[PDB]
Amino acid sequence: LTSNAVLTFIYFVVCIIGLCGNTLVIYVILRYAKMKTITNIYILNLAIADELFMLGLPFLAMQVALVHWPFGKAICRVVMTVDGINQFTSIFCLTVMSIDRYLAVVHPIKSAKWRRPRTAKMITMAVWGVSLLVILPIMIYAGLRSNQWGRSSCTINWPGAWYTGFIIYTFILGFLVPLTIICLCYLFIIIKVKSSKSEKKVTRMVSIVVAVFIFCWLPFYIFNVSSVSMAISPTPALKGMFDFVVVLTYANSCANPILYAFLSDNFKKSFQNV
Amino acid sequence: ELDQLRQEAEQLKNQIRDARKACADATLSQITNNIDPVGRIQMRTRRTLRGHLAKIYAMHWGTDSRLLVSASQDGKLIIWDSYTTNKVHAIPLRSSWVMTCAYAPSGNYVACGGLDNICSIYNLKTREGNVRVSRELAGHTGYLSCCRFLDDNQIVTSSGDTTCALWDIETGQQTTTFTGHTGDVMSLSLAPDTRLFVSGACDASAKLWDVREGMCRQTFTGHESDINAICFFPNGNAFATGSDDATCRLFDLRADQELMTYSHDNIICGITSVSFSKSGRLLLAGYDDFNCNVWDALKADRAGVLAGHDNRVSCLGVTDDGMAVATGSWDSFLKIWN
Amino acid sequence: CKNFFWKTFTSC
Amino acid sequence: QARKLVEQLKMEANIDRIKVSKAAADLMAYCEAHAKEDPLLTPVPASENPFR
Amino acid sequence: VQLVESGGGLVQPGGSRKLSCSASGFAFSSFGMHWVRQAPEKGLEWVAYISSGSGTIYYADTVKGRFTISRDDPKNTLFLQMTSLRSEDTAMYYCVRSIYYYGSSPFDFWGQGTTLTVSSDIVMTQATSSVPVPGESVSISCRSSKSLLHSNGNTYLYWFLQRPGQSPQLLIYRMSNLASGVPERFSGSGSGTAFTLTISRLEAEDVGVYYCMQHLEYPLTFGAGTKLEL
Amino acid sequence: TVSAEDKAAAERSKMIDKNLREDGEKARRTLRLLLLGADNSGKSTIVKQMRIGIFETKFQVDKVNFHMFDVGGQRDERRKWIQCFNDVTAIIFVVDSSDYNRLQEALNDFKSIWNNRWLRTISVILFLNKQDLLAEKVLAGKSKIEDYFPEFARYTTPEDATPEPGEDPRVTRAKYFIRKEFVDISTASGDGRHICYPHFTCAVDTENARRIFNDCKDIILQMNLREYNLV
Ligand SMILES: CC(C)CCC[C@@H](C)[C@H]1CC[C@H]2[C@@H]3CC=C4C[C@@H](O)CC[C@]4(C)[C@H]3CC[C@]12C
Repeated sequence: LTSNAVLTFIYFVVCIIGLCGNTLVIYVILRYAKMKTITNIYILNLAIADELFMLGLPFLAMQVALVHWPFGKAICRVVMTVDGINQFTSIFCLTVMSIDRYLAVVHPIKSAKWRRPRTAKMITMAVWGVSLLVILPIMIYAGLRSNQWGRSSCTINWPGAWYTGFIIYTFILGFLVPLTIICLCYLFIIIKVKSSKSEKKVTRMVSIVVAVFIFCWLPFYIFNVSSVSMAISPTPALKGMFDFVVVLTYANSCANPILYAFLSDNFKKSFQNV
Repeated sequence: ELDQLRQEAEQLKNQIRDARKACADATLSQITNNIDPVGRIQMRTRRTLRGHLAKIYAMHWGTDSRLLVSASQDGKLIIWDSYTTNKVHAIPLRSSWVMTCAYAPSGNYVACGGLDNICSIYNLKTREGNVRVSRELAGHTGYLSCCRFLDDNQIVTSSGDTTCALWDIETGQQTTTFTGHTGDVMSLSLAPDTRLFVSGACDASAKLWDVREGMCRQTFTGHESDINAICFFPNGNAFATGSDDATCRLFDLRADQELMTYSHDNIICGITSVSFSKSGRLLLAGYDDFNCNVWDALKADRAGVLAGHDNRVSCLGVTDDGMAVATGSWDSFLKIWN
Repeated sequence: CKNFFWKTFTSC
Repeated sequence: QARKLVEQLKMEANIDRIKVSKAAADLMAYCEAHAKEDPLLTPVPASENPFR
Repeated sequence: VQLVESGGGLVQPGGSRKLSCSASGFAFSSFGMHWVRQAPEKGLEWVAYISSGSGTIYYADTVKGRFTISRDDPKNTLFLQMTSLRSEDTAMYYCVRSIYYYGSSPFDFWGQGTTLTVSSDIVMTQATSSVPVPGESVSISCRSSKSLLHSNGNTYLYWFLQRPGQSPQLLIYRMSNLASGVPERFSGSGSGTAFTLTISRLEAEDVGVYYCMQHLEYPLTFGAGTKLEL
Repeated sequence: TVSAEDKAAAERSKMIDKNLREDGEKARRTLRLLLLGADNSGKSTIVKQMRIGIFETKFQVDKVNFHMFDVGGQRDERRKWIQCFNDVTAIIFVVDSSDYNRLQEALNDFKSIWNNRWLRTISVILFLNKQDLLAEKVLAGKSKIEDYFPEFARYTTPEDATPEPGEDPRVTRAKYFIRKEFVDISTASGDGRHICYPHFTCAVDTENARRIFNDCKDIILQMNLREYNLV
């Protein structure tokens, strides 16, 4: 009912903001910066992946808007494949950027030997290749499901153990490795800078980066586990509660670019030129 | 003792000043007010040469209006072909500090000298298809600041120890030395007929010398800071000087006094190089404010600006026929403007 | 088939 | 060194001077005479420009 | 500057051999290399071309598939593998050098060659077969099947001289430029598809065969040539 | 549309550019330093100790290569002789603390290098030489600070430092007085862009390379932190 309409509205609201934020950043980066510093390559890749991830919302929105899938089984496979590859590319981009920051700050002179402008192009190709490789199980089983009582939707399951296996596989690569890598790198950086006034700034940075990442993805990975733990009775209130969590999943996409690009002094100075 | 000499010098200076004041009749601006303005001038870049890895300090067009020579601090000297943005020769250097370059009128020699107190001459038209050093000129006690060719056997050099010299490439020894500067000199120019040349020093002075006789003929002083670049009028009777006080000045050889000044209330930055066009209506001048400027030579009114660089400009030049200009800066990107 | 699976709802 | 300096200054002192107006008129006439053959001042057709 | 070639032997048809050449006295890694052959009683003909860095290799259309050229830089050697001998491949072999940039003079030096005795395309014409002949001026004209001119404004044509019992030389390149180490009496000019060479104040040591050659496009083709008999 | 004689030139240009880039890659590995000093200062002494136109030296520590430049001239006006240097990471500065006569004028010299317009992003390392001569001069008592500097008497020795006060309170008094005098000009208008590292050294010291290495590492670390916005 009206719940579907307001869900479609909150779906559509985020897309415009995300598109504007990504397009402004990409235009400023391409127009004048000319990819001077090394971090600009990572910012470029992150912004492009973020835009590609941001693209695929209206197809999902129409599913809850109308109920039955209108487009057909032809496009669902590619839509979910693109969604998956972008979703599993963004996290690896963040992890590699953080490890680069750690290796740069902690080792001042040695890291110059193992760091060259050539490796920046090399590592991104490997990241994209790994992201493509992981998503293959998603692509292999992408089929629509239907019920004679006027029901049609394109699910991802094929006919309960595989459900739990997929949840575990996605969860182990979701939080366990990226979060611990980010935490260890940032802790080492903040201790090393402390060993050698402005400290209140540095902690503040951490107080943001780990915060939003915890806020967005955490509920989602919980709910799915509950789905494979106990049989749950459907309820429209539960429907409304579930509808907001998937939006929270995409919420990270719009907030990501401003934290890493907008506050930079070098980027701010060059933005006014274009 | 020295008191009599000082009194005589003061009397001579007073008489010269009185004669100069009596010589002045009217201002050039009043006479030239009736000339119509040239109007707005717009120019856009056409090619962007690239390939250097450091800042640029020199440039000099050839006599064919198609080849040019570029020198940097990375230790390499490059020869560029302008029409197709191709490369012809790249030469290594023994000393990594270079401040000058020159290209022979005949097209068979290149001269280079930086902070090593030694000038080097390179030959290009040889067998076995490689460039090798031919002669090294030594005998100065200060860093070289400019060098020019008179012919294929004579070279003029201006050093940082308040000296100017004329050399003989074949013999290898000096044949003339010019003295009379208090501070170090940082500029040099050559006349079209190769019989006269001028120089500029840091003591805010300009001196007109003579190759045939070997002593100064006239001296001018109207500035209050260093002199960074000089240019010689195509006709052969006027000067063009730029200083650190953000002013450009034109001297007259025949009247021994100034005629006009170029200055704007907004610009405060320094001046690094000036040049003329073929006809003489325009005057191109670089600046330390990340851009260039063009001035009317007869109205002292600004005409147009040239922007697009990312740092200070170090040198510029105008080709022989008058087709296009070339500018270099510290961003490692030489540019050709039409 | 009441499962809230991945990013879509599917009634049995 | 005072004697050499004063001798040089006295030698420089003897010089012939010409009126400023004549020099200005000559410079103006010379600069005006060759106004037709200056590519930078008068724009040239796109056929003649080799760089374009 | 020195170039010396080795190889050459009589072999029945069906065999394969190698021809080697070595350079001494100048930098070798910069120039490109060609191969030319001359029949015992005919004009010169192009064979193969190798550039610097081995980026591109050009073969003659008539001998493709059974020839392989190569070179070694540290040893300063250029050598050719030739297989499937026929009866039309008995000739003398010469090698040359060239360098290409703005203002260069390709086809500069000609080395010695070796003998071997076994068991559309642009064509250019020369009129006079021979001329009998001091102190006079002689003009020799040759014609092309196509106009030799390009948008840049350069006409590609070369003149070569051959004295009896000696290797060829270079006289005029690009139709208006005189080579190094030659008397100033020689001259050349003309227009599209009609090129003339004029020699004034004729003297001794000027008897031989003259060739006019084109270089606009591959394959490169020579001319019949004209002699001068005293 | 283009003849072969232009394709060959293009190939030559590409091959030249490749080798140019390959040769220019190697230059970033080493580090560069400029040496500035006055007469009566043992510059050559420490140069020879570290070793074992324009004079140039090179030395290697912990698989790191350092080049050090000094220029022999008597112009006393720097001018373009400094305008070239804008990439070196540090400027070693050495003085003499034994001759009480010249220190004042030396102070003025420092000011110039601290306020040059071109050198606004360069850090200065400061050395103090001839400690033994100062020790003997203060022990003998022939010369007093009050004769040349009259703020010495009112000054008091700062506490909680005590590096090696076994010799005498007076030597640390003079040492910290001179250190404060030199540091005051540096801290007057630092603005946080560039800072100064004081040190004490003698004629027979042999640990200078380690200190130079540590300060260079600190300079690079401070540059990187500002680069990545964290500070
Ligand atoms: C799901 C599919 C259709 C996404 C489309 C692929 C596009 C968006 C991706 C795949 C490979 C990627 C390229 C490969 C890597 C380079 C790195 C860097 O040198 C610039 C980006 C760039 C050029 C990338 C731009 C974006 C790119 C072209």
